[PDB]
Formats: sequence, C-alpha cells, structure tokens
Amino acid sequence: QTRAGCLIGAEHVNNSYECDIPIGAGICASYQTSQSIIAYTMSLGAENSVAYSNNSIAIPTNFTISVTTEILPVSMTKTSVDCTMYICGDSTECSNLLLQYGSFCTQLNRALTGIAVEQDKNTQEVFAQVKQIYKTP
Amino acid sequence: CGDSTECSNLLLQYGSFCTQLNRALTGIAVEQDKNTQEVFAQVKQIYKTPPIKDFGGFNFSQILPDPSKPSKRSFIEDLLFNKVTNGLTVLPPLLTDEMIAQYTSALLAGTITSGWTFGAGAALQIPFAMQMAYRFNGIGVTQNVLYENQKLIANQFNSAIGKIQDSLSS
Amino acid sequence: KFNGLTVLPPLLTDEMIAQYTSALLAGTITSGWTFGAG
Amino acid sequence: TASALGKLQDVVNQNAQALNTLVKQLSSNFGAISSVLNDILSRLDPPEAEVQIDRLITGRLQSLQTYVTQQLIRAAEIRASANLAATKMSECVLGQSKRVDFCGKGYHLMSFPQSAPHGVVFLHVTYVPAQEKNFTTAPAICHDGKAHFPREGVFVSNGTHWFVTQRNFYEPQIITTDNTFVSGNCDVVIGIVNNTVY
Amino acid sequence: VQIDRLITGRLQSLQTYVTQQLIRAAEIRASANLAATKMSECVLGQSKR
Ligand SMILES: *[C@@H]1O[C@H](CO)[C@@H](O[C@@H]2O[C@H](CO)[C@@H](O)[C@H](O)[C@H]2NC(C)=O)[C@H](O)[C@H]1NC(C)=O
Ligand SMILES: *[C@@H]1O[C@H](CO)[C@@H](O)[C@H](O)[C@H]1NC(C)=O
Ligand SMILES: *[C@@H]1O[C@H](CO)[C@@H](O)[C@H](O)[C@H]1NC(C)=O
Ligand SMILES: *[C@@H]1O[C@H](CO)[C@@H](O)[C@H](O)[C@H]1NC(C)=O
Ligand SMILES: *[C@@H]1O[C@H](CO)[C@@H](O)[C@H](O)[C@H]1NC(C)=O
Repeated sequence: QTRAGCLIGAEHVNNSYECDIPIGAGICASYQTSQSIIAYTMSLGAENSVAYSNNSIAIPTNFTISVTTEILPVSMTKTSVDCTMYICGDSTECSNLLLQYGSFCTQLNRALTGIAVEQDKNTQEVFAQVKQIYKTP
Repeated sequence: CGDSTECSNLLLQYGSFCTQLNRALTGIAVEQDKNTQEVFAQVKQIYKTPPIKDFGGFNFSQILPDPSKPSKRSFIEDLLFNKVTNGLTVLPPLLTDEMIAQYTSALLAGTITSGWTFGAGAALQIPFAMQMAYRFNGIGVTQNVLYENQKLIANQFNSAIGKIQDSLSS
Repeated sequence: KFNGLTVLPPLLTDEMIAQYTSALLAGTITSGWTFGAG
Repeated sequence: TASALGKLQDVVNQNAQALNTLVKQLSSNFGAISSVLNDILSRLDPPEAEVQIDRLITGRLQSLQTYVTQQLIRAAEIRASANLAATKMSECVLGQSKRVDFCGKGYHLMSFPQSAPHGVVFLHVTYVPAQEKNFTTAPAICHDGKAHFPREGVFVSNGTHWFVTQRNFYEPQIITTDNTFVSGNCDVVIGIVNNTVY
Repeated sequence: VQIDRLITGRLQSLQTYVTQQLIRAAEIRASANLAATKMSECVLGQSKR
C-alpha cells in the first residue's frame, strides 16, 4: 500500500538505493537479485559533515583537467501540406462546396510558410558569425 | 459520454481525438517533476551542520532547521507555508516536502561552512570572518574595512533579519 | 506522400555547416579570443 | 552507446508520430456512408452528395486546424533552444566566461563545437582540485604593535612556522614586508597572533 | 440526431481547455528556468551582474 495506490507483485525492503523507475510519494521500484521486482523509499544520497572550527582550513595541493559534452537541438523538419488537395482530393464537386468557407486554407498555408521561413533563421544565427573562413596551418 | 453504450457506439466515429488528448495531458503532467528536479538537486552530498554555532556573532537560528517539531521546516518556512492556501483526478507529486526541506538545509550548511567551494569539487572548511574578507574584496572594499568594524556589521545583520519576520507576519 | 504532403530542403548544406565549424575551430586555436573582437 | 543523443531523437519521433496520426485520420467516416468520396459520387446524386460531403469537410478541417495549432505551439520551444545555443556559442566559445555552472561544472578554460543533425554539441574543458591538506590560520599578524594583513592569499602554519600562500594551490613563501600591508593597531582586531616580519 | 450536438459541444470545450493548459504550462516553464538560473548562478557564487 502507498499513497498513490495498491501495488501488486513487488517486495518491500528496508534498504534504499537510487531510483531507477519512479512510482510516487518517494516510492520507487526496480528489478534486482533469484531476481525479482523490489520497491523502496528513494534515497537522496550519501550523508556528510564538515569539521568546522576557527583557525582551520584545507588547501588543495593537486588538480585534474576534465571534459564534458553538451547537446542541443537547433532545428525542426519544415513539413508542408496542401490544404485543398487534402480536403477535396482534386474533386470539383467538393471544391464548389469548400469555397463557401472562404480564406481558411489560405491563412493555414500562411502559418506554415512562417514556420518554413523561421527555421532557416534558427540555423543562420547560431553559426555564421565569423566574417572570414579561416583555415588551419 | 458518461457510461452510456448508446453514446459509446457513436463516439468512436470521430477516431483518435481522445487518444491525442490523453497523450497531451500525459506529456504535460510529467514535465512538472523535471522542473522541480532541475530547480533543486544541485548538490551531490547532503551536508549537515556541526552542533556548535561559532559564526563570529552572526545569528542563523531563524533559518536553520528546528529539530524539535517533526517536520524539519524552519520557522520562516512555516510562516510561508501558513500564509497561503466525471473522471477528474489528481496525481501526487514525486518529491515530498521533507526532501525539499533536506535539500534546502544541505545547500544552507554548504553555503555557510564552505562558501562557494562546494559547487566546484569537494567542500573545504573556512572561518566565516575570512569568507566575508573575501566577498568584500569582490567589490573593491579592502578587507580590513571589515576587520575594523566587524561587530557593528553583525549587529546590523541581526537586525535586518528581524524585520523580515514582521514583514511576513503582518 | 501522395496526399499533397511534402518536405522542403534546408538552405544550408551540411558541408557549409562543417566549413563554418572548421573555421571556428581553427580560429579559437590559432588566435584565441581576439578573432571575435577584431 | 547511442543513448547519449537521446534529446534530438524525440523531436523526430514526435514529428513522425504527429504526421502519421494526421495521415491515418483520413480513414474515419464522421458519420458518412463511406470514407471514400468516389464511392459516394458513383452511387448517389448531387442533391445527396451535397448533404454528405459537408461532414467529411468539417472533420478534415478541424483535424488540420488541430495539427497546425500543435505545430505553432511546439515551434517556440525549438526557437528558445536555438536562442540558448546561440547565447552559449557567443559567450563561451569566443571568450572565457565566469558564470558559475554555465559551461560545464567547474572552472572553465575553453570549449569546442561540433555539428550534429538538427543540433549541435559542445565540449567543455574544466579544471578541478583533487587533493587537499589541513592547515592552521590567523587573519592577521602583529609586529611592533602594527597589524599586518596579506596583499594576496592567506596565512597558514603547519604548527611550527608561519607562511603565506595563494588560495587555490599550496605554495609556501617567507613572510616578507612587500607581501603585506599595515593597518590600525594590534588592539582592534580579534584572533591576531604575534610573529616576526623580515 | 440530437446526441451529435452534445458530443460536438463537449469535445470542443475539452479542446479549448487543453489548449489553455498547454500555453499556461509553457509559460510556467520559463519561470522555472529563471529560478534554476538564479539558484545556480547567485547562491553558489558572487555575480557582478
Ligand atoms: C613546518 O614547516 C617548516 C618549513 O619547512 C618546517 O621547518 C623546516 O624543518 C626542516 C627540518 O628538516 C629544516 O631543515 C628547515 O630548515 C625548516 N625550515 C624553516 C623555514 O625553519 C617545520 O619543521 C614544519 N613543522 C612540522 C611539524 O612539520
Ligand atoms: C524492517 O526491519 C525491521 C527490524 O529490522 C523489521 O521488523 C521489519 O519487518 C522490516 N520491514 C519489513 C517491511 O519487513
Ligand atoms: C574559537 O576561538 C576561541 C578563542 O579564540 C576558542 O576558545 C574556541 O574554542 C574556538 N572555537 C572552536 C575551536 O570551535
Ligand atoms: C596528483 O599528482 C600526481 C603527481 O604528483 C599526478 O600524476 C596526478 O595526475 C595528480 N592528480 C590526481 C592523482 O588526481
Ligand atoms: C582535516 O582535519 C579534520 C579534523 O581532524 C578531519 O576530519 C579531516 O578529515 C582532515 N582532512 C581534510 C581534508 O579535511
């Protein structure tokens, strides 16, 4: 039993680990070793304490360089759709009814054209801020 | 459609509207927990404070946790908490208030005991009256212009915290 | 794909992109920061 | 493993899913006798086809409106991400930035860009101290009744002698007059300790 | 005949509700990101901004 509801087919443990899959209200579940699905209260991490008093410091004597990646998405696929081919399928019997709803399809095209113009602004302003094409020695 | 088969037989003519509405709401509901996780959880180890309070005269008992009551939320936190108040369902949040109230207290003990260092590698202990002699040097005020008049500044700090309580009380 | 739905190409090709990023990578190594200011 | 590039895969997954739903929607009847228009036009007269076709028209209209609205909403996330990427590129590649935890998680030296499909990747080079020792300190020293303070770095003592060092890399130096400057007098400051200066 | 009117009403009201919610959440997200930015830049260090 949890705040969230009734959980069937898991074994509670008094131990606690990082959270592979979240259930709710701190309840978390995982598959572990003789293997079964367990559920437990998620741990927040290790616990630490510093010996702080006047006239005591720690000074670092050694160092390490490191590297770290970062990934961002800068563009989206500029789809386009024909309103009247989709709605009417090149049927004149359809189009002479469809033309009673006025300009709707045209403003739809306009909206999509704004997208198709905006996305190649997005690609243009991230790169292309160097005025000359340098090359390595 | 309200538990009526006469309605349910006709509803499915409109295809998958309910499916994309459900995927919309389920896409929304998850994002809040990523927001919460990102805003907090900027610390990898839960620090805790020593029992003594030798902070050079600076008073921190208003914001540090109070262990006596069961929830670890401090006094000002409890004023802030007190000042605000068909198929419809509400899902519980992931991180409970005791977790937030541990995180905040860890951030606090880190910022007090070790200054900024705990954000770039392992924390290091430094006396508070030498942390202030750093943060004053960051605005072109020579550190001695603190050591000469340290006590007065502590008093003003102690006074400035006080008014905030009344500001929240009134 | 025959219902009037279509896709359009980008303006910049991936080789122009790699020219830009190779110019950036040669600049930040040969001239440090200065190539940005002047 | 390819799970590193999870982010820029879900944009493609969402777009393909939305387009597949928009195209599959055509199979629904909306209450007409058939989803196929020629099946109506071959079997029925214009007085009745003009009663029927309005339902399909309204359905496909509102479906295309829903699609356009979803795309109009989604575009602003991509725009805000492109602007954040442009900011990181302008500020952290062309120069060194002091904004803590803006580029990586540590003291920042430099970064390098690489291209990717519908995206970009940065590599951030960061410096971190690993080892640390214990030292005893005093915020000032007394000599001839005058309080001396350090120009840069801090005073430390292993227990027998007093030295001054820079803050982030242990390096002892003999306490000399031009490492320090004089203020006030011994009586005013707490914790000051007696010492000799050269 | 009648029930289609109720269906086309309620479905439109629900679409309007979802459309409000999406915008409101997309507004909240920018305040969440600004909060996390302040947290990261001004608590763990001193900022001359
Ligand atoms: C603290 O550091 C000082 C500085 O190195 C130590 O003093 C040195 O001790 C060695 C002993 O072999 C002498 O040869 C040096 O001439 C001393 N230097 C000076 C400047 O006097 C001192 O022994 C250290 N104390 C402890 C407890 O480690
Ligand atoms: C947790 O441990 C206690 C004592 O060690 C035990 O009595 C209890 O049964 C354990 N929890 C569960 C759910 O069994
Ligand atoms: C702070 O210094 C005083 C004397 O200056 C000392 O009595 C006290 O124990 C110190 N506090 C510590 C070591 O926590
Ligand atoms: C520590 O110093 C040694 C040499 O003294 C060096 O080889 C090592 O890379 C440094 N960093 C560590 C051990 O993290
Ligand atoms: C420094 O001294 C304290 C007190 O004995 C000890 O807890 C700590 O492990 C020592 N080393 C460092 C790096 O703080």
